Amino acid sequence: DNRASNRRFQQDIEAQKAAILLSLNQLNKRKKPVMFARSAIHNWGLYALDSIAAKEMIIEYVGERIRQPVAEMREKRYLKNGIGS
Amino acid sequence: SQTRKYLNTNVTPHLLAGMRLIAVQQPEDPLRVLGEYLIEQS
Amino acid sequence: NTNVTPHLLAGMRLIDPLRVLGEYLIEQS
Amino acid sequence: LRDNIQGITKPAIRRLARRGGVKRISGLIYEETRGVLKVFLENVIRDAVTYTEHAKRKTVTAMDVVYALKRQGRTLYGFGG
Amino acid sequence: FVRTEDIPLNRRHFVYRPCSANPFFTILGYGCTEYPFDHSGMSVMDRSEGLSIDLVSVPDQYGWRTARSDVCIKEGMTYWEVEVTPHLRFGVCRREASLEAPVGFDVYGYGIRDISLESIHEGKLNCVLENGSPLKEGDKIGFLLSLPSIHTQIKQAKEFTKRRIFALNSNKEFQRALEYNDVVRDQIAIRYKNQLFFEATDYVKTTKPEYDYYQLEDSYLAIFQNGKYLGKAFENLKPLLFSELQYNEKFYLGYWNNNKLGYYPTISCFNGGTARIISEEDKLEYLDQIRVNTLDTLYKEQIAEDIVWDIIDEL
Amino acid sequence: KAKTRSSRAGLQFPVGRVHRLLRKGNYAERVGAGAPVYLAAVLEYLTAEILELAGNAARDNKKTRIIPRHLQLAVRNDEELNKLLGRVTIAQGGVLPNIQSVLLPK
Amino acid sequence: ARTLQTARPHRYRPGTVALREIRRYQKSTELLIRKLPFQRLVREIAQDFKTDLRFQSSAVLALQEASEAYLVALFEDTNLCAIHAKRVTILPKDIQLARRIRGERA
Amino acid sequence: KTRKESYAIYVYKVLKQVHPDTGISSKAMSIMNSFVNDVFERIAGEASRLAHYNKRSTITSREIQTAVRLLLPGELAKHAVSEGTKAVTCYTSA
Amino acid sequence: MQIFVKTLTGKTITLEVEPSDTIENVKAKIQDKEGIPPDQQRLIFAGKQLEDGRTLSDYNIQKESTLHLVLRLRG
Repeated sequence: DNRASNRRFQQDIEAQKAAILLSLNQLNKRKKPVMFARSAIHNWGLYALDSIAAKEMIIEYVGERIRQPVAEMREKRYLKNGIGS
Repeated sequence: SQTRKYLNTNVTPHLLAGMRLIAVQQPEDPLRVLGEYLIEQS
Repeated sequence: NTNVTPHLLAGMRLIDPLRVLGEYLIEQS
Repeated sequence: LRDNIQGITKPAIRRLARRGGVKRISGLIYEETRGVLKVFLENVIRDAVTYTEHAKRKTVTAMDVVYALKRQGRTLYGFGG
Repeated sequence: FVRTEDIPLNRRHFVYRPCSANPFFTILGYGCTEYPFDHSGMSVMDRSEGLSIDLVSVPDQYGWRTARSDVCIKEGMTYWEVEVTPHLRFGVCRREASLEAPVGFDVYGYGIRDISLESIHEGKLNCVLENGSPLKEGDKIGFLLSLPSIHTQIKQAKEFTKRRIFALNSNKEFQRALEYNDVVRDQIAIRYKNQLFFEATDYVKTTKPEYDYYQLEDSYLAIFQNGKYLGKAFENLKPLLFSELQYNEKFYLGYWNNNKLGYYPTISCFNGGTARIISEEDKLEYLDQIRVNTLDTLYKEQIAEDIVWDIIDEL
Repeated sequence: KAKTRSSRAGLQFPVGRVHRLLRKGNYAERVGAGAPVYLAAVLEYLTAEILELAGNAARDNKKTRIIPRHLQLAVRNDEELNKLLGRVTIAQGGVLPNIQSVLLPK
Repeated sequence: ARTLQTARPHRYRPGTVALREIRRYQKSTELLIRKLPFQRLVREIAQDFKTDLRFQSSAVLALQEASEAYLVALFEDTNLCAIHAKRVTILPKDIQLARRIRGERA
Repeated sequence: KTRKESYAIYVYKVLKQVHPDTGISSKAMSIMNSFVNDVFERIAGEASRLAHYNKRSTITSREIQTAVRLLLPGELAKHAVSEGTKAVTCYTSA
Repeated sequence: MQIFVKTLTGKTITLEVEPSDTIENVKAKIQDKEGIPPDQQRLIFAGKQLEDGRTLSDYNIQKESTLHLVLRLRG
């Protein structure tokens, strides 16, 4: 059901594209349903919402791309303001 | 290494000084003038 | 390399105060 | 061309059985298996040759083997099916 | 501006150098090239991959990147001029500084800013000069760098040693067991994609050495804009005799100077801010107001020192 | 101007072709005008549903070319695409990794 | 806190090299029978039907594919029979029972 | 030379919209082509058989639906019939 | 001045505008930057749909503001 809905939505976008770019999607949409809630190992954590098998994709770890010195500066500044995570 | 130690201890410093002097402006017999300079050291 | 490298190699191979190198340096030229 | 079934040697049967998932072969399997394979090959090539001599030609094509396979319940994808 | 395509650039604490076939050498087969040209120029081995090209810049979308002068200023008095959203920086930096970071982001380099001529060190900005004269697109910035005589730096280093041997230490015994005038270099010949370069180990950042802060004796950095000096950028220049090479101490403990120590004139480029540096007296514009030698002289001196040390180190 | 019959329905698979095959394959005396469209929709749905899993496999195997082994994996790893193709054999598809539990050492 | 990452004589007892060949063959996808012996076997079997056929080079290959995908599958079934009888070896009385239950003998 | 036909370009146009960067091999393309042919023949043959029992003389968009609902397994049937009816609606109103 | 237009698809575009520009001018700017006809779009800010006739400055929009562009999608 999820893959069918995703393909239908993407082909709706491709049918709309005749009016234009600025509309593409993160291709790694094949992600399982998860959630965030309070955890034991730390404050917040990610709990699977449905039973998943083994050797299957779950989610992409996405953020802002930076170089190494920028990363060093940023982690230093975060340690400064008490982030420490 | 022992040879390096001996050369660095005695000859190399002023040999280098004369070599870089002839390097800044080269003469045509740099070996003879260098020999003179170093002998004039001792 | 064209100018002074072989005279220097021969002189260090010869090597005795520095006077011995100063003269060998002149005699090679 | 006489007595070629001995060309399905013992290591080939071992490899097929490994891919099949078995762990400890017996010693008598290597003749029962040749018998089974000969029976299968006769059953398939009979219909292949029928299909190829019905069309009034003397060359067993790959479509003939594909048809002779599909007819016995075992289809086969990849050879112009 | 063009980028380099097949050169090994300086990274992971390794330095490269081209060589040419020299048949006087038997143990080694090759000797250092003069350069791809006569005069000194932009060192292509220690550049950032994103640093494009005596002219250097980065595209307008690239963060701070740097290049260093080839010549290593050990001591004495050296003067030169650097010709000038797109920012740049002019300064001087040691080898430990990263080519990815703007001069003055670490404690190993000291630099100045294009806009407001602020002095940058340890990542902090300074406005020591009160002149506050803005810099235009065609200005020529002079640098007079004076450093102490080698002997005094050597004795300062010896003082550091005499402190370190027991005053800072009281496997201790091995450390206590551990040449100042003598140069010992490490070079290996490597072939990278049918091209030929020499690999040498480089220095790593470590804790700053303290005792009063270490200062080169009577060291001074002076800056001029169109003949007018704008002050002394720094005095308490760090000694370097202080500069630990990358070392696998674990390896030698388990088994149990490279003539390139100094400050390099460094040019930094941000969002397309270009510039160029001047080395030779004929194209030097304020060489007489000091009263001296140009950088090119020290370039030739470094060439001579390298080739002579290459001669001796064969045996 | 002309307007392909398979573009009026948002399909990629040809509808005129499927219609000619239904007509000249001797399946019935008459072919409804919307039967080829329905059949072509179903065909492209099935082929997309299998090509998607084939691409997922070829990506989770660090390649970028769907290859018979990837189709065999995509089919035999599913549960309903396995019943639709329970009799077929996919040439060069190998087999699915599986070892019984009585055989694994203890 | 630091940046996380993904990277920074002999005689095997009997029964272990088998469990390794199983894993290395259940993941490969090539043909496990030599090609010239199978060529000759197919040509020799087709004598009993017509004297001189020519066996286009894709026919033979085709057969080989099926001839593997049959035997392999057969062995799977026989394996279960063995495991059913509380043993590990597969015996000829297992193949015969598989072929009987499955319908090939009746 | 005589021009034979296949479903190569259409399978490719579908691959280039399900995975916009992957690319199919050759043997895999032939496999997908024979798969499409086989499912085509299955569905059309069952549809014919079904448009025969009922003594109809035509094979309409409902014989095809019932064929798809018989041959395809549990859940593939619902999605297949949904895509089919959507395509037929989008086609008839154009 | 810059404002932002966040599209559902994950794209944010940084349009350059002046506070004296009309919203119609804003829709024209989104078109001439991205090619989307002003008639097919729909602009939302602070929970209120920006009304067709009025002006940008009517909503007190200043620089580097963000606002959401949803499409009046169809067949």
